[PDB]
Amino acid sequence: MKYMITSKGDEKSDLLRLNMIAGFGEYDMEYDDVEPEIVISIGGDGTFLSAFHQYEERLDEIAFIGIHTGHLGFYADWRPAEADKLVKLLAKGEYQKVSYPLLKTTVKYGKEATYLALNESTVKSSGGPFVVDVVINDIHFERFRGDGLCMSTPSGTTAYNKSLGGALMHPSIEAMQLTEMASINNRVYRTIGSPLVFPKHHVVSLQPVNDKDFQISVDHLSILHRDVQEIRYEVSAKKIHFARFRSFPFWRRVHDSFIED
Amino acid sequence: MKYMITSKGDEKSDLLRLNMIAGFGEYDMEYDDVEPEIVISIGGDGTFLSAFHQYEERLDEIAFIGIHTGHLGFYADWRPAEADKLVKLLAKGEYQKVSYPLLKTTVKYGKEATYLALNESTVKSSGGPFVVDVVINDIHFERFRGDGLCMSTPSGTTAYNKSLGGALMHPSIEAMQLTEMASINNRVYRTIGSPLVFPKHHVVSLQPVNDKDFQISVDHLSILHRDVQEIRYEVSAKKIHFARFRSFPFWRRVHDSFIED
Amino acid sequence: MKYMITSKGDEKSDLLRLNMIAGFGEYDMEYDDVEPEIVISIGGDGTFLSAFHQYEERLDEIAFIGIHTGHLGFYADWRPAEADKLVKLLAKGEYQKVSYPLLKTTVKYGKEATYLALNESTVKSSGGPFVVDVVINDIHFERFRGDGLCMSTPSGTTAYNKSLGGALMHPSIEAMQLTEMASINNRVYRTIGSPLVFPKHHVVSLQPVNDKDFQISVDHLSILHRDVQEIRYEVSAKKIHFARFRSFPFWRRVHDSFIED
Amino acid sequence: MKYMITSKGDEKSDLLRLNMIAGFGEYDMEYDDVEPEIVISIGGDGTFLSAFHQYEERLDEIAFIGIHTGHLGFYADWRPAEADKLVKLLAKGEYQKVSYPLLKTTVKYGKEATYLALNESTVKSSGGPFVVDVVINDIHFERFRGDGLCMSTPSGTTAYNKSLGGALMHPSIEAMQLTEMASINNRVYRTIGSPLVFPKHHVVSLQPVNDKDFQISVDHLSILHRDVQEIRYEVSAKKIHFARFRSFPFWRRVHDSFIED
Ligand SMILES: Nc1ncnc2c1nc(Br)n2CCCCBr
Ligand SMILES: Nc1ncnc2c1nc(Br)n2CCCCBr
Ligand SMILES: Nc1ncnc2c1nc(Br)n2CCCCBr
Ligand SMILES: Nc1ncnc2c1nc(Br)n2CCCCBr
Repeated sequence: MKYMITSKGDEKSDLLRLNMIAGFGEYDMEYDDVEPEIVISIGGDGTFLSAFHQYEERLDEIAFIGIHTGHLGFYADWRPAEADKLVKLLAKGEYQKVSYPLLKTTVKYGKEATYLALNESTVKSSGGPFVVDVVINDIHFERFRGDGLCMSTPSGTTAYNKSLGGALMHPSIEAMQLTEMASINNRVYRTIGSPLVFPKHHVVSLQPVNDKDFQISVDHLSILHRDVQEIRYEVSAKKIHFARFRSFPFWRRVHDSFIED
Repeated sequence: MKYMITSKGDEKSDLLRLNMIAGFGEYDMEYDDVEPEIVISIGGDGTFLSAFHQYEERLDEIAFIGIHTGHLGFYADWRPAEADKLVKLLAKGEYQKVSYPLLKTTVKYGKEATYLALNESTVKSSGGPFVVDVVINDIHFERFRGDGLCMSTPSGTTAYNKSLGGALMHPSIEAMQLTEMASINNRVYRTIGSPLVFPKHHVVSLQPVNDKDFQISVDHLSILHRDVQEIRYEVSAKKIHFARFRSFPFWRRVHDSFIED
Repeated sequence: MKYMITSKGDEKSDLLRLNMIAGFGEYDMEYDDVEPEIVISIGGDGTFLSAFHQYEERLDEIAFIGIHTGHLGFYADWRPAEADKLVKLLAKGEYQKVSYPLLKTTVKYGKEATYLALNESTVKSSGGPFVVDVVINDIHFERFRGDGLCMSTPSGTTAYNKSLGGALMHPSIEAMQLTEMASINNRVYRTIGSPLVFPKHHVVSLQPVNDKDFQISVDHLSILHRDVQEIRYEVSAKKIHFARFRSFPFWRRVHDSFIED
Repeated sequence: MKYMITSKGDEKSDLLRLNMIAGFGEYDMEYDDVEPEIVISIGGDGTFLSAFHQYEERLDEIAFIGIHTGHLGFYADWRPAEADKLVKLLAKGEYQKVSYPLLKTTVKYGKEATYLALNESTVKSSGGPFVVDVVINDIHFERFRGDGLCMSTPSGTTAYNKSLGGALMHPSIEAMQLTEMASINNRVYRTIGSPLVFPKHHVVSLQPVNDKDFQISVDHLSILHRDVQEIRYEVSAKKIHFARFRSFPFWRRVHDSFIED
């Protein structure tokens, strides 16, 4: 089986990578970073995001797995002391897989650009104010005036979505959640305020009102897009597959990351 | 087909009820409040809650429908001017049905009591403080100290769940959402703070820490339960069936109820 | 100088009290609980609240001081190991005093009752819903429909006021803060939502709309008042005087109580 | 008495300006934009901010007044129909003045820059993450990791400060309020979360942790500052003086702007 390993780049993560490579060398496993089948991230959830985004074209062929060299992450949720136990059961195979839904983000121009997000996708204003019309299934819902909006995946609800008052939902719920950023609500302007959770096949469209330029963000990426006609949010048809070798529940992961561990 | 009609009790709702009854009299429809098949609520969502709770034993045999004599409700979402058009297509039949998930609430004693909620179920403290341990799938999640907790259905997220900062989710998502009420978070006490959305078959259990008495609430009902051993929350296996005769989306209903109409 | 000591009642707080009494016995200090001049609370902020409320008629004659036998409190903010150092400088005198503003709460009937609050005063509903009209300086401000309201002192902003999203203000600011409890905001009902901070001489009046019965709360007290005509909130003309023997800033106290210590 | 008038620039605001100028021409009033004594803003609160900032060197010599050609503003709080009545009582004089506190913002480099804010001052991150240490009266309070912070004046609490969950305080309270922007709070990172209200002479200092570049904002201004050593917040010694010719309470202004009018 083909495999590759991504490291954060510091001292402990590079040394743990060369130890797993030497450990994989004692099995029929080829190190291939072009067309792998198991992608291992050593470092943190940020190191996991980069590993996901550089192989997002082969998502239905990869089983991801995360190793945190620092504090517990939600994707890098396996301690470095479990690496030598990890390489064996990965080499034998016969493991199980769990899948998390993804978020498709479409941007139209006066061309079209499609992105895939594991955590969330963000839209801010480029300098001046931020005003957009929110369309839900071709039905105008609200005129949002604030700092920006955030559409997050279920697994991304623990990330920047949480800091915006959003709710935490289990990654088995194939849905997406929209949150607001310092919305202006007065006697003339009105926003819903509450976060919105949309099921599959529900299309949330953002449409400009004046400025056609927005700082559009996808996970770690953040690019200023010019002359935007509409931004289209919906649950992606593609999923990310995790290699399941143990029982680490999602509410378990939330407990250790925010309550204490 | 058997039918019955519930009225709020005021002047306009009782007169609209006797007009539909006389309208149903021109078809093969029997007024039966014991074992109906179509239950019509005239008044508001509160009038709808009472109609749902007095027929919750026959939920898989009833198709509900709501008529609001006041402002737009989320279950009573049909104007009184559409009553004479409503009685016809209900009498002919051949309509469609939509189903919303429900919330089962189990209470154990040192006996057992099971309830069904359309909006939300609430747990408060009886006089003194409120302290409970939160268990998610037999895993202790947090020690909550505050005013209380609220577990709401998807359709109930627009109700009291919204006032507690909770998120609004589409009623097609078979799930439940837990929110907090003025939780105490200091350097020693710690709550998650964010709302939690649980999928089906996920059991959220509340367990006492000192006082075994709590003001347990289910929709409009609110009863003080004594010597409670645990409170068990989970998505109910039963659904509520609505008679669908027109296209009134859920995000449509949210727009007219909180943005403007 | 006359003095008295209040204890929480457990083992360590009663033993620390008898040690200070024996320590005070080596000076010209009389133990007098009728007309004291120094009131010492051993236990926590709750033990401090009881000591304040049983001597609220002599507030301009008492210098309070708090000793926490448990975690750091905001009024009981002196460790038990500093008791033997505390009794000396209190016996000699020549210390300094700091004063915190208080909250006067007036309730009218169809009689009148006036209370004094150190933390906050709370108004809830007795069974049914909670609807009141909010009057600010004889000007109607809003029709509040929710669970209740909370008017807190500056020193009380770290208490239940904090759990309701309210702001923390330094106790030198002679003011009061109003917060909301799960307010209903739709297309017809509208509340301000944000907390409100009122200066001195500003009178906030609550007026019923249907039910004239409310669960009125003052610090630990919580009494159901019948046939209430209006509730009147304003900054009290009386202050609580603390015995200052060391430098423990307020933002210091907030840091150790919510960040870490 | 010397005077000048600022207009938003559109059709109705320029025509109302030339009518007041012709109205002032019937009195002993000289139009002087260099060293005025009465500054009139025609348009909105944004038009008022520009008028305040271009005369902030002569704040103790100017009495400001605002005329809103659109919806009710908090500084432009006088309808255009009251202009001809406004010019007379301003020409006669013998009016009264009210003063609102201001916010001094100091920025040090490895030089120094001092700004004055009428609404709020904002600190964001330049590209990457935002991490600062919060110092209150030379005491480290917290390590803030989020989108940014906002320190607002009392009159500015109704502006961007309100959108961040902050409290609304009366402009007679000489203080300042700090709010957070999507703070990250986990098991290792910890922020206070609640807004903080600081009295006069209280110095809140922000200190970098990695990036020394921040998008610093003062009212409408927003400038990227390089190699910042610390940002210093405190209540300014200077006040802004309003020309009081009528009774328009602050809670009055809040009611008409957020409840309804
Ligand atoms: N879903 C997430 N939950 C919690 N923390 C997250 C998440 N995504 C990212 Br990126 N982080 C921070 C990465 C840690 C530094 Br390598
Ligand atoms: N899910 C709900 N969304 C909105 N309003 C609601 C809901 N449930 C109830 Br009860 N109300 C108030 C009933 C109106 C007075 Br008849
Ligand atoms: N202002 C307050 N800040 C923080 N905690 C408080 C406050 N008032 C009270 Br009561 N508590 C709890 C008392 C501890 C158990 Br003896
Ligand atoms: N303190 C403030 N309260 C409310 N609205 C405000 C405030 N400051 C400004 Br700028 N705006 C918007 C200006 C309107 C467009 Br000319």
